[PDB]
Amino acid sequence: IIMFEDIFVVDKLDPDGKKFDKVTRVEARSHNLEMFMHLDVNTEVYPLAVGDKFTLAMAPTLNLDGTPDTLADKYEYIMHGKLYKISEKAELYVSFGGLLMLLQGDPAHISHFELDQRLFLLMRKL
Amino acid sequence: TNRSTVKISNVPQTIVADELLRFLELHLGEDTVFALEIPTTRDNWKPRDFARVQFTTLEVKSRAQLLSSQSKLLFKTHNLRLSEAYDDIIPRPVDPRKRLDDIVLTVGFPESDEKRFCALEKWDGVRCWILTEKRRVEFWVWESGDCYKIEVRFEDIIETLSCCVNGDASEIDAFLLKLKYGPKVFKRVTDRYRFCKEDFDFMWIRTTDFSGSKSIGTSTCFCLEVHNGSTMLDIFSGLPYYREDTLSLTYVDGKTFASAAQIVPLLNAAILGLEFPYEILFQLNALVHAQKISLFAASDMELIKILRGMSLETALVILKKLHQQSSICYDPVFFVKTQMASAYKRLTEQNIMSCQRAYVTPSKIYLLGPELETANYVVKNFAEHVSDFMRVTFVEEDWSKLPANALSVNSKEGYFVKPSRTNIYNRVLSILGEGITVGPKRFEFLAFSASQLRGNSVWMFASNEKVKAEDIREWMGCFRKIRSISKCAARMGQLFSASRQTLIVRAQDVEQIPDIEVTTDGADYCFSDGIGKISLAFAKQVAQKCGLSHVPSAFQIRYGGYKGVIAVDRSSFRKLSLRDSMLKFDSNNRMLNVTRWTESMPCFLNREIICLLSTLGIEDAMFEAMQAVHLSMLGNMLEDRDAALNVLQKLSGENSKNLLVKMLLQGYAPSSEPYLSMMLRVHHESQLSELKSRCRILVPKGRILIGCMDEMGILEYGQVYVRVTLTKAELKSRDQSYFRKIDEETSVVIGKVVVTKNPCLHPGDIRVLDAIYEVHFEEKGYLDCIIFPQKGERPHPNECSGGDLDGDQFFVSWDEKIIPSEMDPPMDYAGSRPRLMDHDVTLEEIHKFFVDYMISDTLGVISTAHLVHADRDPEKARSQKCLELANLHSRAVDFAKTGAPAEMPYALKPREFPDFLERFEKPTYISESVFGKLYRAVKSSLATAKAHRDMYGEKLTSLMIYYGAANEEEILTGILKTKEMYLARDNRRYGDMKDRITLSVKDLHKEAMGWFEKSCEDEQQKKKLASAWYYVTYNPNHRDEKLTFLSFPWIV
Repeated sequence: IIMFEDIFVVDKLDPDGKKFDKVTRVEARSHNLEMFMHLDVNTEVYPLAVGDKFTLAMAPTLNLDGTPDTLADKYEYIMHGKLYKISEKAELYVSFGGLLMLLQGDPAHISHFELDQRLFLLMRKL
Repeated sequence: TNRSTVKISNVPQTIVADELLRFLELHLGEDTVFALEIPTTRDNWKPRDFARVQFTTLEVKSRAQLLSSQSKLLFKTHNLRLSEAYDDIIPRPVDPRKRLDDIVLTVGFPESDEKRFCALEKWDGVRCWILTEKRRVEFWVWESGDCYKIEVRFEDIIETLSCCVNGDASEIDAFLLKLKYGPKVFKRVTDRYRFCKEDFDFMWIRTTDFSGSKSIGTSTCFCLEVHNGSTMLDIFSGLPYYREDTLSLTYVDGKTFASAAQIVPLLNAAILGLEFPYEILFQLNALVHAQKISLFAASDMELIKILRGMSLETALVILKKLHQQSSICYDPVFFVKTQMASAYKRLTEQNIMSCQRAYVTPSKIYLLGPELETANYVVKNFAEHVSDFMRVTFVEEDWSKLPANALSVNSKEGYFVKPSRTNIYNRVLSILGEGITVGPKRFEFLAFSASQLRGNSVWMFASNEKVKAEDIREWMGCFRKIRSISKCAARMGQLFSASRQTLIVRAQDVEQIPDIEVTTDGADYCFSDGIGKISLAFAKQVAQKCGLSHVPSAFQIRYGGYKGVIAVDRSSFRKLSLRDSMLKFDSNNRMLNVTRWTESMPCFLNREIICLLSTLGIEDAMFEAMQAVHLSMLGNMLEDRDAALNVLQKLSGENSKNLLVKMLLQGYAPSSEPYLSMMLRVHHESQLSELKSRCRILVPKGRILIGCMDEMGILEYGQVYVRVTLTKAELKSRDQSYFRKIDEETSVVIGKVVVTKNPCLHPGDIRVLDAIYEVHFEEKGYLDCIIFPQKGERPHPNECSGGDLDGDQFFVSWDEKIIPSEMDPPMDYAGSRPRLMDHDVTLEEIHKFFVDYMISDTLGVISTAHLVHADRDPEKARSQKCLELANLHSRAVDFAKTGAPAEMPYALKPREFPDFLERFEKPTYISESVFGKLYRAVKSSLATAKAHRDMYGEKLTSLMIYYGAANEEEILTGILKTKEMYLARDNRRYGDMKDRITLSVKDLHKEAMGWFEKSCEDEQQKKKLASAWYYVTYNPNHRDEKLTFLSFPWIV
């Protein structure tokens, strides 16, 4: 059910602020896959410091074996969005209700993603 | 970990330096921050987003880095990120032990032969900082309020010694620092975002000696009086060439040796008070300037008493032998006790003269001595004052070029910025005005040539009762007609080139042929710039005194102020003719002399040619294959004697006779004949080193020859004639489509030939010319000279970077694989407006121009910046940046003619260099251009008899130890494998030194020829004696304990 799953380590923060009361864009590089990721995360409700390691997973549906549109107990930062731009080392542009995500990796790593489809975002900081 | 300054990534814009300092001292230790600087875009009210902070101890820096890595630094909801910095805020060593405060500094020299030292001037309470990373030692001396900085590098010192001042051999209370060069001298000149913990809000500018008695300029050694230190030896052990021995010294009252004149390190003339000769005194001064004998060791009465009355030749021999001593001599008297016409002929034969060379530095002056060099025209009619001529060069302490920051540093005073002249500027002006006094002489400024202006050199002549400097100046010509400062200097210095003397022609038979001018598109295009006309009888008469068999069709000539190349013609009226646009200045003499006649050398491909030819459609495979075949034929030259002759006949000299060239065609195996095999090996090493330094492609289908014009008017715009000699490759296979075998030795070309010079930075210089063959042109008999048409829209030299017909070389090549489809218009050749004065020259503004030529001299960096920008940005030589660089290069090359600075912008600096450069200190980036591929390919490829013999060997080793040579190869071939700090940065001075040493070895060979001719005088006996010498030098058992030299019998 999970299409892409890898451990990511953050590199730097765009605002670099602890109490800016603003959405923070993070830059995390994939391990053993060499993939760069942009993601807008809320630090106040989900703290993320530099050097932390977190897993990431993407699935079309949260149900087991079908029923598109019970993985909630495993992860803690579930999101929902759609992929609108696929043109690039291919990269993906997924917006979770205005929160842009840029997953830039290799053409072979990302090949089973269609255009204008709904996908989730499973995250856990170990 | 090399430095202590840490660059903070992001800081709030509303904070001040004090708040950040308080935050750092709260999180870190108390008062652990030394300097904190926040850059500001505006003057004092707009700080930037980052800041740089300097810590006192590296442990504090490591702790701060650890805290920043864990994101434990939060100052006003901002996460501070720490990164390494490029340069320290303040050049202060991290180790507190190296910082020495309130110590005694004194200067002096090894005055006595024994363990004695003389103190000239002593300073107390000075500050000494040892910078290991910067490889320099700083001395802060406070004198009359304002402090001065004395900078001594690690290469400045040659040997470190420790001494004592209390008188106890066990204790170490002093340190000797023997200096080879002079130390740099600085001066201190006269807040919300800069803490700095101290009063470091000033700047350092280079100044002259600040001592009243000028003790620094006459002292070659420094002594540091410091207290006894248990671990001080470990700190002092870091200096290069440290001796682990204990030495004791005594103080000698040497305050009497104090000179208040500008030229400090010279001896006093009033002390002698006798009829001492000038040559011996000059030799003694040169020896004292060298690190051989100190000042007081040669200022005693006994030495001059012994040297006063003796034999002159023996005195010169012993003086030069003492100068040739490998180490420093302490007692000259003991050494000199234990040791015990032709100028005119040399000038007439090969123009051999002994010229004195002087080096003026901001600290002192160095006299090199009577070095042999090629003679110029000015000494031909003034050969009696051979010692009055002295070459003066203004260099730095390291004998390098003076930087732009050392002269006229900029400062913002008022609304606009105005440069401020430093003390070195005034020192140079005073030296040029008052002059240099050496013994019973005073040298005056005569003139400077075009080459000397680019090398910071100038001629000086000592005024005499017979002829003075003004007499020579007015004898050369009347320069009051020129109202331009640069033009007058150029015309006064143009008559100093090396030339061969010929017959004298009066001013009765000269023509005034009118010239041709065309004005199209509102632009003045003149075809005849320096062209001329010559007859056949004149060529025969001028080629007889130079030993020239074939008569060239063109040769560069200059006489009576005129300058330009002249061409032959078969319809001449009389011996000589003159045109209009050739008179530079009026002269009182019309002596004829010739510099160069013809050189049919093979063409070479420099970096700019490939850089500008890589856009028309030329691929990288062609150059790659050419480099591959070049390296293949270079590697095969060692074990194959067939390739050696073919390379020597196609690399340097189409028709050259040499001992190695003759033996290459017929010789033994490369394993045998070590004298020739090692020469081939060193030649290959020199070739590969030259290829690594710069691109030089050997192309056999092209030559380098000058061009002229004929009074025919048949050739149109785009039609020229190409004719050159036939090389080995051309003679082996003359059957070609673009090659016409007009004669056995000369072959015509009908291919597409382009014209290119050495400096080229514009894509429009490539003008494809179709060569045609005409019987009428061949009837005139033109050889070694390309023919340019008379009529056309624009002259050919104008499209070739706006040049003239002044005997300049042109690159020709009858290649067929080039791409002539793309054509680009050339750039405009219109120069800047001339500057004319309302008054005559009072000899002061010329000095101002000469000194100001060093400032804003960006001729050498424009080409490097253009190459870097072409290698970085694709589609090179197409953007406006390349056009701007070419225009700036043209304006800079016009600086020597018109007083127009280049004005190099700051934003056009490259700040990056490719791999194929010698700038190891500067950052290196991997280039992916054609030059990068070529450099990678090169990297992959690379990865009675007894007495004469003894005399010759002694002379050769004397020359080797005088010029610093350690092996026979580097002195015979003229190429030195080892370089100094100043001989590697520039190539002009190194080339001049190579020419001088080549002249010296040629003179030695001529003397050997004379000795061999006078020794025997019998033909059969001469052959027998040569065979006997070869046999003696070939037998290993005949070698003595000394180094036996095998280069003596090889004479032909």
